[PDB]
Order: sequence, then C-alpha cells, then structure tokens
Amino acid sequence: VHLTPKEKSAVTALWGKVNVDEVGGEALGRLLVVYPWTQRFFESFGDLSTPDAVMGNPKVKAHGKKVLGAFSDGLAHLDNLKGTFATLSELHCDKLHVDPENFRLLGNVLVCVLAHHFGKEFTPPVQAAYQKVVAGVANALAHKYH
Amino acid sequence: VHLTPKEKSAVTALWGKVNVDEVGGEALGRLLVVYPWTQRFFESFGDLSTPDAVMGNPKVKAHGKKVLGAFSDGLAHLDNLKGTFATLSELHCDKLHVDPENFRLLGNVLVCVLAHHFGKEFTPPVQAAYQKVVAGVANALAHKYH
Amino acid sequence: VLSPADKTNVKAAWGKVGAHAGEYGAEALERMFLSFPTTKTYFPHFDLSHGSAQVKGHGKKVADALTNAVAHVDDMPNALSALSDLHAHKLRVDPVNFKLLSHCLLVTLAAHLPAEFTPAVHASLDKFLASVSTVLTSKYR
Amino acid sequence: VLSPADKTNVKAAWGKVGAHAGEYGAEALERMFLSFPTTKTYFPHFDLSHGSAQVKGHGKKVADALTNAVAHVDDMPNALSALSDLHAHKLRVDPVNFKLLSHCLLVTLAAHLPAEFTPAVHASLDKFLASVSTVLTSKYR
Ligand code: HEM
Ligand code: HEM
Ligand code: HEM
Ligand code: HEM
Repeated sequence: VHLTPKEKSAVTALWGKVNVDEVGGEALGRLLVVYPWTQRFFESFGDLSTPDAVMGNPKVKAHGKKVLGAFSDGLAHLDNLKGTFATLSELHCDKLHVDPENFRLLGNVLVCVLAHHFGKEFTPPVQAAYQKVVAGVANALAHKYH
Repeated sequence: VHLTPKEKSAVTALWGKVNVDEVGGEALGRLLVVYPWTQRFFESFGDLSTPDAVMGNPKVKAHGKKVLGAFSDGLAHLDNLKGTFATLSELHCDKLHVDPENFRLLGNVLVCVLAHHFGKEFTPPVQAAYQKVVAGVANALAHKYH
Repeated sequence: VLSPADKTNVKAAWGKVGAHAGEYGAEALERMFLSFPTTKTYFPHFDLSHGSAQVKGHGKKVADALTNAVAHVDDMPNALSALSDLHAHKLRVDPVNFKLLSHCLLVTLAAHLPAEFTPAVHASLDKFLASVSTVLTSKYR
Repeated sequence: VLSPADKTNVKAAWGKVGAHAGEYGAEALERMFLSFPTTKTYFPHFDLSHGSAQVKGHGKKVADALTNAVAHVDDMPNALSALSDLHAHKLRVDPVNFKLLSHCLLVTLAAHLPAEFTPAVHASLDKFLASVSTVLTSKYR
C-alpha cells in the first residue's frame, strides 16, 4: 500500500507514541458499543451489557492487544498486507463469517480512537495516511471472500 | 466462482432465454430509479426526472444492453472473472471512480429483473446460482480498488 | 424517509399480496437461506429443510410483522418496539442480513406480482424495507 | 431511529461546539477532502487548498446546518427539506460520501472534545449523523 515517505514517517512517529496496551481495547470496545450487532461474535467474552461494562472488560481489553499487534504487524511492512493477514482472513471469513463491512468499521473506529488520544497531533494529513492504512488492512482481512 | 455442475446448467439455460434487448435496459433503468444518485454518472444521457422517462430513454436502453453484454461474457468466463473485467474495472474505478457498493446494487437489480421476466421459473436455487455470479462480477469490477 | 407517493405504493403493491402473505414471506426466507447461506446461523433451532413447515410458518410471521409495519407506516418505531427488542437487543442481527432479506422479498414480489412491481413501486418497496430494516436494527429505547 | 438518550447526547456534546462550529465543520471537510479525494468532485466550484476562506465558510454552513437538526431532531424531513432537495435532487450525492463526512466529523469531535466523546456519545453521534445522512440523501418531496 502506497503511503508517501512523509506519510510513512508521520504514521510511524505517531504509532510510536500509541499505548500498545489500551488503544486496542478502546478500539474493539467502541466497535461493540457503536455497532452493537458485532457483540454476536463475542458471546464467550462476558458482560457486554453496558458501555461501561464492555469498555471495562479484561476480556475486550485482552483481545484488543491481539488486534493492535495485527495492525502494528501491518504497519511494519505495508507492501504485503495480503500475506500477513492471510491466516486472519481465513479465520474471520472462512471460520467466523464476519461480514467484511465490519472490517472497515473497526479500522474507522481505530482512527477515531487515535484522534481521541492525539487530538491536535492527529492532523488531517496524518489521518489521511492512517485512512490508507486501515483501508489496506480491511481489504486484506476480507480477501478470502474473494 | 464455483457454481456446482447443477447450478452451471441452470444458469446456462435460463440465460439462453433472456431478452437481450430489454433486460439490460430494464436493469440499468431500475438502478437509476431505485438509487437516484447513480444518475450523476449519466449526465450525457438525457432526461431522467421520472421513472417513465428513464425506462424509455434510448440511451438507457442502449447502454443497458451493453451491460448485459458484459454479464454475458462473465457467464462464459467463470474461472477468471478478475481478468475478463480488468479493463472495465480500471474504467469504473480509476477513470469513473464509481463507489463499488454500486456494482453490488446493479447486480442485485439485475437479479430482480430476472425474477420479473421469468416468474416462477426463477426458482430459489436458480437465484442462488445467479447471486454467486453477480457477486463474482461485482468483485471483479472492484478489483482495481483493493 | 418515505414520500407521499411511496406510501401509497407500499399500500397498493402490498394490497395485491393475497392471503399469499404466507407463501411470499416463506419464499423470501427460502430464497435468503439458499442464496446467502450465512443467514442460516440466525436459525440453528429451525428446520431449514426444503418444504419446512417451520419456515412456511415463519414466513407467515415475517409477512404479518410486515403487514403491521404497513399498517403504521408513520409510526414504525412505535408499532415495532417488540421486534426491535427481538432483532436489535436480543438477536443482535447484523444489518447486512436485512439487506439480503429485503432483496429476496423484492425478488419474490417481482416473481409473483409482476403487474405491481413497476420501477416506481420497486423504488418505494426498497425504501420501505430499508426503513423497517432501520427500525428493526436500531435500539430506540 | 434515535432514542431519547441519543437526542440527549447529541445536543449535550454538539452543544460544546459553540463558537468553534465553523472551525470544526471546516476541519471535518478538510479531513474528508484529504482522506477521501473522490469527494472533491462534488466541489469543482470551490477553492480547496488549506485555508480557503470558502471551505472555512462552507464549513460553518454544514456545522450550522447540523446545528439546525439537533433541536429539530424529532423532525428533520421538515427542518432539512431544503437541504434534502439540494443533496438528493440537485447534486445526487452518493450516500457513501455521507458516511465519509460523518466519520470525519466524529474524528474532528474526538480530537477536539475528548472529555465529551464518550463511547455512548460516539454511538449517539454516529446514529444522528446516519439519520441526517438518510434525510439528506432521500427524495421525499
Ligand atoms: C478490522 C481489523 C481486525 C483485526 C486486525 C483483527 C484481528 C484479530 C486477531 C489477531 C484475532 C486473534 C485470533 C486468533 O489468534 O485465534 C482475531 C480474532 C477474532 N476476531 Fe478479529 N480482527 C479484525 C476484525 C474483526 C471484526 C470486525 C470482528 C467481528 C465483528 C472480529 C471478530 C473476531 C472474533 C469473534 C475472533 C475470535 C475471538 C476468540 O478468540 O474467541 N474481528 N481478530
Ligand atoms: C455489474 C456491474 C456493471 C457492469 C457489468 C457494467 C458494464 C459497463 C460497460 C460494458 C460499459 C461500457 C463502457 C464503454 O462504453 O466503453 C460501462 C460504462 C459505464 N458505466 Fe457501467 N457497469 C456496471 C456498473 C456500473 C455502475 C453501478 C455505474 C454507476 C452507478 C456505472 C456507470 C457507468 C458509466 C457512467 C459508464 C460510461 C457511460 C458513458 O460512456 O457515458 N457502471 N459499464
Ligand atoms: C424485515 C425483516 C424481518 C422481519 C420483518 C422479521 C419478523 C420477525 C418476526 C415476526 C419474528 C417473530 C418472533 C416471534 O416468533 O415472536 C421474527 C423472529 C426472528 N428473526 Fe426476524 N424478521 C426479520 C428479519 C430478520 C433477519 C434479516 C434475520 C437474520 C438473518 C432474522 C432473524 C430472526 C430470528 C433468529 C428470529 C427468532 C424467531 C423465533 O424464535 O420465533 N430476522 N422476525
Ligand atoms: C451531514 C452532511 C451535510 C450537511 C449537514 C450539509 C449541509 C449543507 C449546507 C448547509 C449546504 C449549503 C450550501 C449553500 O448554502 O449553498 C450544503 C451544500 C453542499 N453540499 Fe453539503 N451538506 C452535507 C453533506 C454533503 C456531502 C457528503 C457532500 C459531498 C461529498 C456535499 C456536497 C455539497 C455541495 C457540492 C454543496 C453546494 C455548495 C454550494 O454550492 O454552496 N454535502 N450542504
């Protein structure tokens, strides 16, 4: 996926400051709250009854880390994203039949979470670059549907 | 994709009875009526301010029948749809910039026209077969987007 | 949001649906289940076999829920509260599935009531089903 | 369809916009133009580089048009009918672009009003933007 060099520096700089410990959780967590039908896929998790509930769940929060690493994975080498997520594609598409629209929704809630944590540092140019990234990651996740 | 040998015969017997003069035009016309924003991509076409105007619009009839032509080539090349629509893809995606959700819409409107022409002959299993075909074509036209 | 014309159309196309509400609701469900297999997971307890009594009977329920929606086309969130709870609160149904069933409802109606299935009415039914879809997938409590 | 709590969140959080209305709407549009360049094709008659006084201006216009809907929430087809006429009949704006701006607004809001952009609020704003999105892209005259 084609970020410019300055976009690449920009996303790498920012990712460097991310709390690889909570934002994954906030990303997954907001997904479950904002699109409540995605909770269907996590019943083995527990109390998703309230926003405070979902938000404050070691379950949603444990899982998030997995999510973040997959993104960092993707962030690392952005020229073969199809490859890195191949297993996750099979997993999500073949195994869990997650509708691929959902993948775009999570990528966008991640952008939301990043803007939340960086405010004015999450500038329009920097967002524009993360949009290329989450779009890249989403299309890879949904490739087994191809 | 892979229809079964059963599905393959049934789509290749229903299709041999299509009115290759109306169906295309009926599908496109319906697309512009049911989803009016698609009207934006047909500025050079003429009057489209009423359903009646649309369906009898000679440009809609004519182009619509080019469209059926494209689906026809699709049904003949279920194996590599990706390459058969490679040029149409660059056309719609990089020159036209049509949002890919709209490919899915045309595909489904085309199925509706089929139900409309063939009534009870368009059985649920025949439809199931045609849904695989239209999904396949949609994903081929959106291929230069990924 | 529906226009005046659209409103009268859902009424005038659906007027032609006989006591065939059962047959059609059933056929739409059958069309959804075969065309889009993932939809089957919302019904693990159902008999989804060809000719399933349970499906035919559910067709009826869907078709009469739709009936009631027609009946209060201007007060859907009101009339549909129980089913929102069912579909949005309980079932947690992904909205894409409503697009799939809506489409199959359209195909079914096209197939059986071709005289009613004009372009303008097709337009209206599509808006109508999306609106009931939105009511059914929204938490409005 | 909005709940009472949703209308509550939307007016309580949007209400923190205030003077910044213009700035946020401007920024949201800028974010959309940069992040999703195809959306620039609806604006040929616009100067679109950073600091266009025009984008800044037709930034306050969306923000206030948005201000419109948070208090006439219960009937936007009414309050926004001119805006629907514009977006759905004149420009024929593809609904996908409404989801992009909506997303860009959520970002602008999450960057500027952190203490405010709670998950419950986030959910309510998305619905609100979705619902005004449906109003503006439907022909219901
Ligand atoms: C969009 C970007 C996404 C990324 C980067 C991602 C990443 C991951 C990762 C790393 C796992 C670990 C699975 C394993 O190792 O076995 C996983 C599992 C899973 N994902 Fe996602 N995922 C994404 C989207 C989604 C969405 C949208 C949904 C559902 C709405 C979803 C539902 C699930 C479920 C149900 C599991 C298995 C949970 C379990 O272990 O019980 N994923 N995903
Ligand atoms: C399965 C889906 C589709 C198929 C098979 C298809 C097929 C075609 C074909 C064969 C052409 C002829 C191009 C030429 O004249 O060289 C064309 C052009 C075009 N398509 Fe489609 N198309 C699809 C979807 C769409 C959709 C959904 C839209 C808009 C919403 C669209 C907008 C256009 C436009 C504006 C042109 C050029 C018209 C002109 O020459 O003025 N296409 N497409
Ligand atoms: C317009 C769309 C729909 C309508 C109008 C509708 C209508 C109904 C009705 C009337 C019931 C009766 C529940 C009862 O027996 O009290 C029901 C239940 C149910 N619906 Fe829907 N339904 C719709 C869409 C969907 C879709 C798209 C799905 C999933 C793909 C789905 C999954 C279910 C399930 C799993 C039940 C439980 C039925 C039972 O246990 O009795 N529904 N629906
Ligand atoms: C919530 C979404 C939106 C709101 C609240 C909104 C509100 C407004 C308002 C108040 C105007 C007034 C323009 C005037 O006074 O002449 C306008 C115009 C316009 N909108 Fe939007 N609009 C929205 C979404 C969009 C989107 C998604 C697009 C396309 C990407 C778009 C394209 C345009 C264009 C081309 C104009 C005409 C500008 C002019 O000629 O002044 N709008 N909108």
